[PDB]
Amino acid sequence: VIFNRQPTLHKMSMMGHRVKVLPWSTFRMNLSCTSPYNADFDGDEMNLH
DNA sequence: TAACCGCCAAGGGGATTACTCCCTAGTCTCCAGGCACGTGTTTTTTTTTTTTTTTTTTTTTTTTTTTTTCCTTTTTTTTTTTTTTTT
Repeated sequence: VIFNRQPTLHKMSMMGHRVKVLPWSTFRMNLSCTSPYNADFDGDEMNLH
């Protein structure tokens, strides 16, 4: 799947990922994604395609 | 108080006559500046293209996501039906 955070300022702000199914209603990913996505986990809404 | 007149005295130079001489009047003859005709090269006028600043027009303003609220006409003129009064 395609994983994208807005605003996309550069090439590295949307990746491809492999789906792992987890019960809870949030998106779960590795911490090292926080630097290319410029994410802060403080209410960041983010898209999957 | 000396102008003016009368009287007298003295002298100076313009008029007159004659001789001379020399400069111009007149007449050829050659030739050259004075003048009639043509025109010019600067001067002004007009176009021509650019320049330079001012003014006007137009277009622009990071992305994604989630909730309400209000409104989505309105007065103003014309028409048409209804009701009341009169003979």
